[PDB]
Amino acid sequence: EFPHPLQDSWSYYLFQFRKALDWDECLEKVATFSTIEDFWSVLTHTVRPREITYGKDLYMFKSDIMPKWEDPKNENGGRWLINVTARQDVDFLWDELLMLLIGSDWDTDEEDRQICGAVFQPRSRGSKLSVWLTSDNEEETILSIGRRIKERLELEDTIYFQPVSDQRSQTRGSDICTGKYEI
Amino acid sequence: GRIIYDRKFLMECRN
Ligand SMILES: C[n+]1cn([C@@H]2O[C@H](COP(=O)(O)OP(=O)(O)OP(=O)(O)OC[C@H]3O[C@@H](n4cnc5c(N)ncnc54)[C@H](O)[C@@H]3O)[C@@H](O)[C@H]2O)c2nc(N)[nH]c(=O)c21
Repeated sequence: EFPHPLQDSWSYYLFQFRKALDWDECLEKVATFSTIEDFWSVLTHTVRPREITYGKDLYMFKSDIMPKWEDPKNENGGRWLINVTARQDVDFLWDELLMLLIGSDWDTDEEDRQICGAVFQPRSRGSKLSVWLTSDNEEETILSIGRRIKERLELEDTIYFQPVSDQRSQTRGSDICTGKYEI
Repeated sequence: GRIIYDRKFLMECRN
């Protein structure tokens, strides 16, 4: 009953677009947690991935890292992008993903140091999960993180590592999917 | 240092 402390404190954000708000003004921090117990409470008290309306997104980031490219810990970084398929349960994907992150179930300390946060993006065209990392060029560490994600999420399809520069320049609507790294 | 919890433990804490 004494709470179980986590390696990191994390903050949980909902992105909800409304006209006449800038991208970053569409984000709102709905919780900060630092224990296993408060982690699960957050997920029990917020919308399930399978229930969310399209275009309303979930961001979970280490608390001192803002969920935006502009953050120092993000600007020189990149994401592992996961393209969700029709057969996949997004609750399972999200829960497994957040468990991996909050429990810090990486083999090495350095892998945990790379982690910024995770993003769930429900889309009619095909939903996306991402893990944002602090660098775009720590090849070995980035690749072992990508491998661990695929294991935990039981992923079959190729996942893509995309530096922030490529995410920014990416035109909405484009059907091209590529990465600096792939596994 | 690093505080680590596996999914088995995390899920036992949940359910
Ligand atoms: C992560 N991110 C995304 N954007 C902006 O959001 C756009 C869409 O990024 P996405 O990852 O949501 O890509 P996707 O192709 O899935 O977008 P989609 O068009 O399906 O739209 C998804 C939702 O976001 C909204 N949206 C899309 N573009 C913008 C925008 N430029 N500003 C505000 N809302 C937007 C839509 O209304 C909808 O609700 C990017 O092209 C970029 O301009 C960011 N801008 C800054 N400055 N910093 C960021 O970190 C950032």
